[PDB]
Amino acid sequence: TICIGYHANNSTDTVDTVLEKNVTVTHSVNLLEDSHNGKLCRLKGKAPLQLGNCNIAGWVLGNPECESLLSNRSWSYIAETPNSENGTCYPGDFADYEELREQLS
Amino acid sequence: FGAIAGFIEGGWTGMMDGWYGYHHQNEQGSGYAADQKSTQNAINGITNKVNSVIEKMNTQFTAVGKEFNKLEKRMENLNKKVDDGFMDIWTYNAELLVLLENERTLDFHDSNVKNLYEKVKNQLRNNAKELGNGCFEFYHKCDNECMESVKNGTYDY
Amino acid sequence: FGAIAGFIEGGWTGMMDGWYGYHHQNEQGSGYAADQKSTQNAINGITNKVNSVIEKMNTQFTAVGKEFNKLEKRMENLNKKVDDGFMDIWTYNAELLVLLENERTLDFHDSNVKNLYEKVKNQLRNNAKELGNGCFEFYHKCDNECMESVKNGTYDY
Amino acid sequence: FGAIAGFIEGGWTGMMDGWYGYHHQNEQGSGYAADQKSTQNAINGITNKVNSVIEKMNTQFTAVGKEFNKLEKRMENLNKKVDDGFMDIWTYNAELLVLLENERTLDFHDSNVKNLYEKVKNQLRNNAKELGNGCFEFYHKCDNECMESVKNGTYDY
Amino acid sequence: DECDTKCQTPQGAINSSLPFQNIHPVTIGECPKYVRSTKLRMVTGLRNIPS
Ligand SMILES: *[C@@H]1O[C@H](CO)[C@@H](O[C@@H]2O[C@H](CO)[C@@H](O[C@@H]3O[C@H](CO)[C@@H](O)[C@H](O[C@H]4O[C@H](CO)[C@@H](O)[C@H](O)[C@@H]4O)[C@@H]3O)[C@H](O)[C@H]2NC(C)=O)[C@H](O)[C@H]1NC(C)=O
Ligand SMILES: *[C@@H]1O[C@H](CO)[C@@H](O[C@@H]2O[C@H](CO)[C@@H](O[C@@H]3O[C@H](CO)[C@@H](O)[C@H](O)[C@@H]3O)[C@H](O)[C@H]2NC(C)=O)[C@H](O)[C@H]1NC(C)=O
Repeated sequence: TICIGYHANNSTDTVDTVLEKNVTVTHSVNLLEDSHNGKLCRLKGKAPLQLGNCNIAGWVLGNPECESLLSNRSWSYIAETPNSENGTCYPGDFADYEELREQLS
Repeated sequence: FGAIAGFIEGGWTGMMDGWYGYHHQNEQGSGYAADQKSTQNAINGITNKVNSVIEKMNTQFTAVGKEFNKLEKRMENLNKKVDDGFMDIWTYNAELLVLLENERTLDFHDSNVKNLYEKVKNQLRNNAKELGNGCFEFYHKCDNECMESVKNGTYDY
Repeated sequence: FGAIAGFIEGGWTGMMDGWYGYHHQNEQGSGYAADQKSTQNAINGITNKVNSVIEKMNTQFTAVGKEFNKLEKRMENLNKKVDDGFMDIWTYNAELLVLLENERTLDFHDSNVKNLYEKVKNQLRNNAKELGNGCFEFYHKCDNECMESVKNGTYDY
Repeated sequence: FGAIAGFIEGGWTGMMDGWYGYHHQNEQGSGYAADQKSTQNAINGITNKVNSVIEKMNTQFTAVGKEFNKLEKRMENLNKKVDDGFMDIWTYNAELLVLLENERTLDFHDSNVKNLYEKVKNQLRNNAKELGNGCFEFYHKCDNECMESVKNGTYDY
Repeated sequence: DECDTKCQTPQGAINSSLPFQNIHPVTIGECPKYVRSTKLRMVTGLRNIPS
């Protein structure tokens, strides 16, 4: 005889269709970035400004718990930490705070 | 069509070389052959299709975050509304695009084998019993010199 | 294909049981039969398709309204722009999705009957005149014991 | 299907009147004929399809611009985010819609000629050698009075 | 870390070749659009039937 057929594999890959769910398939590719690398990386060739135990308020005012800037710097974004509480040690209101943060990013 | 998983039931595991082809029992090699055109035109088309779902989305530099003070709740909510809006649109349009174009891809293989099967039945005519399984009993069981020429689709009478 | 409203012209009103099947004139029951597989696989697929256009849209809690004072017209307009934007996107994408997937649904029935017709013609072979209407004149007008077995697609010579 | 650029290879330049039809060599006119129904139903359907990609987008009056002072950078960026968002959505959805519905349009012609070819082969039966090119050698080379009646699909035995 | 990316997210960076990501909605850079999805797998081949 002579037949005409197609390929089959030992692949476990399952996909969904509009007419039937969980169809097992020979070859597939992912469209969904599900994983991240867990590290702060450089953006546009620049490293972020890392404020540490300080926030922008504390850093730009010279809160004594903030590390002072040594050289001229560039940065592509600003990184704060969940425990960056050191801002205005003498209490009061910081005018247009959010605006300044956005403009310094 | 009804070629894939219709009258050609299941599939073959023995084709390490391609996606479509033939299985011949005559007087020699019982192996399988790939159709380097029926297949290398599909991969030329599928990789073209994935690469355009991937790369047709150009996206600019964007910092999504916005920070608002306690007397700016309205802005905060307007901003959240915009983020929820896009999320809802891209989530719905992506999930369905994947769903629909997957069926469009599985049909592509139906239309391909059905045309490859019709590339030999509309060529061999009444020189074989047209078994419904997707297979043809040969009247002069071609040797390996002839069978390798039906791949190119070339016969005589 | 050209099965539906092509060479099978109009349709039958006498099938209270299903969507696809047969009509036999032989020596007994002149009724219609449903193909409980050709049909119960379509409903398994269509209800699957509606339920995913419905349920693939998850949507969060959202209060769309925003209120602005007479010196906040810009915000008011930015907000209105966002609402008009979504309206335009969902209105256009929905109207077209309905339009396109309706044609994809009507084709589904063409590809189904054309395969059911080809499920018996590619099985009965030259034991009937293949009338273009979508109907076959039987050489040994099968009784009700045989005709009910062509439904399963089972013959002899 | 495999009709267009499959077994009917290339196409004909000689049809100033329509999109689909026939070429007959018998004993008289060597010209081409248009199928004023196979064609005037396609144009009724395509112009319907373009006119709905065009006109299903209703859009309101909108002034996209917004102006912000130097202490309103956040709003400025929120606004820019909204504009980039729509741009990204309409650019991606349009590019792909054009891409996909173009293939849906080229298939439409495959399914049309394949049904027109099957409108005469499923009608003439064994009164011609069914050449794989998409052409039929006539047993009683019909004159211009008969050939113009196969267009309507009308024969005898 | 001494890495470069096109897209940084609050828990880390992400490869931005894929058009959709579900890590976090509030990103910075040239990023995949955020979706609430969990699986978006697209077919390149056929269905396995080796019974
Ligand atoms: C930089 O940031 C650190 C924190 O990351 C910050 O240290 C914190 O200082 C505050 C205020 O000096 C401390 O809070 C006090 O803790 C003592 C106990 O040790 C309490 O008695 C204090 O009572 C006050 O608040 C009570 C209500 O909570 C009132 O009832 C009472 O009357 C007082 O007002 C107060 O809670 C806090 O413990 C530390 N945290 C740490 C981790 O050390 C530091 O001051 C910042 N420095 C600068 C320059 O910004
Ligand atoms: C601190 O300031 C000095 C200058 O005041 C910075 O030096 C600059 O370093 C960059 C690094 O690449 C140089 O950029 C390059 O410039 C050429 C043109 O000269 C451009 O074609 C390249 O594409 C690239 O951008 C820049 O020229 C240089 N400037 C000077 C005046 O030398 C230094 O980078 C600053 N420090 C930090 C940490 O940012």
